[PDB]
Amino acid sequence: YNQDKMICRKCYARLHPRAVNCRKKKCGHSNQLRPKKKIKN
Amino acid sequence: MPSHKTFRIKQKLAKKQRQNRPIPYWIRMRTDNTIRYNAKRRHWRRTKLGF
Amino acid sequence: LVFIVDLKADKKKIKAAVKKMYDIQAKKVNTLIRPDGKKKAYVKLTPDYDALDVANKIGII
Amino acid sequence: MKRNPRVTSSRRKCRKAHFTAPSSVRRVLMSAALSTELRHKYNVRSIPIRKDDEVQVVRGSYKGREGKVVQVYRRRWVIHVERITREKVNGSTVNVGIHPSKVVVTKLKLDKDRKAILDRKASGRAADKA
Amino acid sequence: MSSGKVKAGELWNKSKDDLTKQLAELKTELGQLRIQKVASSGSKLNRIHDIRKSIARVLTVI
Amino acid sequence: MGKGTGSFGKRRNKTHTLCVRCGRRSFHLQKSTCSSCGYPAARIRKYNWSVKAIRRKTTGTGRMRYMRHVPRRFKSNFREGTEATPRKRAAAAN
RNA sequence: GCGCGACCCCAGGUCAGGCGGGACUACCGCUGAGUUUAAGCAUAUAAAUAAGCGGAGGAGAAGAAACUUACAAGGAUUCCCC
RNA sequence: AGACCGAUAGCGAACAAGUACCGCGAGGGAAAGAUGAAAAGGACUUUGAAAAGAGAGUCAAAGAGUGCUUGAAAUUGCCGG
RNA sequence: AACCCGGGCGCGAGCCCGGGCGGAGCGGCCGUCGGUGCAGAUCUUGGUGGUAGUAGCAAAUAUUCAAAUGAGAACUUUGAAGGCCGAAGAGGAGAAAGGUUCCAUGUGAACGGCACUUGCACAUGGGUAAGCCGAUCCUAAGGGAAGGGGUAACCCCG
RNA sequence: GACUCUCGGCAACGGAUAUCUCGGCUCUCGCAUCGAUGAAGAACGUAGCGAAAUGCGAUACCUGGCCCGUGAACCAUCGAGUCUUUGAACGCAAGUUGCGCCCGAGGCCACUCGGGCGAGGGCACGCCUGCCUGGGCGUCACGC
Repeated sequence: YNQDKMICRKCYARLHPRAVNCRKKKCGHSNQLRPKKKIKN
Repeated sequence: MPSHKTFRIKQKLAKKQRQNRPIPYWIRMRTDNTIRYNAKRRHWRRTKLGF
Repeated sequence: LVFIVDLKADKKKIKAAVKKMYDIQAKKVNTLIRPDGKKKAYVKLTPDYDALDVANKIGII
Repeated sequence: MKRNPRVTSSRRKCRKAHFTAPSSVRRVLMSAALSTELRHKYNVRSIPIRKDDEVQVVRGSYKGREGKVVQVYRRRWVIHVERITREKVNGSTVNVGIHPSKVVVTKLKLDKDRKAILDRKASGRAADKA
Repeated sequence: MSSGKVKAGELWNKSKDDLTKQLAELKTELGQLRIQKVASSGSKLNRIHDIRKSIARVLTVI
Repeated sequence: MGKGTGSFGKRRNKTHTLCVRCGRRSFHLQKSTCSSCGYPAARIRKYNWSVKAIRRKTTGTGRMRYMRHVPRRFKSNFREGTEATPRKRAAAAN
């Protein structure tokens, strides 16, 4: 799948394409996600 | 991902890992003959795993 | 309850096997190959018959 | 080398076969020479021993001692006799294994089936003698 | 009986019906020697060897 | 840039894995061939110009073989005779 | 100017019964090299080897004469000796 | 079975040997035996960073004390001329 | 017997004895066998000396003061002080690959190119839990299974 | 009055020498198959403590056929059984695993119509022999 996972800029914690938000510790709709740009070199 | 998954390599790797254990204090004692340096016992740093 | 099982297990046969031999309904079963070579199975049971007094007659820690 | 149509002579194989010995060959290693009274009742020069027998030490430092056989080991054919012990450095007392060749059987536990063999060997040895 | 068993000749002189109850009883008891492995007793040694044979004898004989 | 020192690190990727037929790391996975037994290949790889060590291995050596030999030594396939039961009995005569 | 049931050739299926495909160390049957030798080399030699391939048995394989022949006789066939 | 070899020899392999190990792989591939008649296989005590050491005990023998028969050479220390 | 040391004979190859050690096998004459004699071969294998207590353990300047614990502390652990890392000359999550290296407890012969109480060394135990993550199902260079036919055949096109 | 040369003593190191030999080498006799009724090759289990080894097989050093009468095994065991899984490997796939479909007696509930459990079996390697199935080829019977 071309979506890969979304990895949070604060915590750096990976949480889905279906989850709206991160939550690794209270990250808690911080919405500070960017997806895996979908594969390189 | 899994952490390369397939059961069929994964089990046999785990068997060699169980097989690489110390000899059991006893077999040194009843015993026939040997400085029982077991010997097919393999290491995380050195030489290299085979199948 | 936590059993070690055979390597040509599943979850349906164990959900049956446990049911026969210990008289309890089991709700889910979770299955692992182990570095043992053996299959480690966690068996979650009905609250109608609790793992504690299921266990006591074949005590386990 | 010398003679008979059979399996075996044979300095490589025989030294190997009897030192590590297979079973009836292990039963043969358990033979101790009879005492003279038994030697003329049961008509034989030697017999396999046993455990409710009684045995006199001829060879060793223990020589002259007599006692009941406690146990015998098949694997390394040796037997332990009661009171034939040496004391270990701690002082615990350990049996000293003895080869049967060293010992002579004074008394046997007769049995009935093993007795029947005794009854068989006596019949055999009458045909060499008379 | 209440004590463990068996001889080869005893199984042979039992019916198909008897020997399977005997096979039944044996797995159950074996199953006990598994929890009794946590105990680690020497009685569970001797017995876990000899029960293994009794199962093999019932399985062959049938 | 070049050879071995950098090229040993590049590497990560796999060709030779275990064969199912012989049990030896030699199966060339994306070229679907074993260079130790042939697999796929109908009959087992034997070459008789790979002489001494290799030939003996390919014969094999881990056999049961005793189990065949004992029949071969018997010849038959029958056994009756059940002697030694209280009377007793009929292995002695009279 | 014609359809139908039946005989007879081919084909597919089907379950049955029966055999075969891989193996054992060499022995045991086609294809088929070179180093080398000929102080070079090309016929020749190494060598119908090795090797590759296929397949058998406890042994194979070969066999009761359109044979030998150089006479005048022998009398299936291997092998040993020469 | 032997005018064979006898542990650098004989098989690569007397033992844990096609083992340990090398190579992506085809394939390659060692070194590896011996206390003692009997384990009697070193109690008890002192010491010590640890091992070990001291003293003593067993045996015909411990420079027979554990890859322990014998114990060359090449070499080291101490020491003697 | 072997070994070590010397004594005697023989030009001599070599023979012999005495002492110690060793602790079971060893000769001589004749007649034969032959894996039958080394200093060497960039000889092989093993061992061993000098080289030497020598080279290396040197460029991010990185620790310092107190203290814990310990038979033992420059390097284990606490605090303070001081820095260094910044698309990662040392942050987070992962693919392959490794293959149990993870956690805990107990050690310390070997390792760590040093110390070590420590450790990714040693030993023993323990941990990985999926209806909703991934495998899995699909199909892409192609590996192709399926005539016929070359090819003994392996094997190869379709 | 150093440190150093040569030889020796005492010891170590080292493992030659000598003997030993649970081994080969070689020669020779004997004997001689194992297979799709799963051999042979390998996997991983299998123990009280199990890493070796050989031995076995999801039944797991197997095993079938405590001392005065049925325990034990290269006693011989010219004796026979399990023989998981891969492996010719044969239902299909495959890095010694997995897979989805069909058929199923007999238990059950509805207890009328139906369902739903369950062992076990099956899912082109090739060829022959017996059975089905369809045209094609020359035709008889038959009405036109």
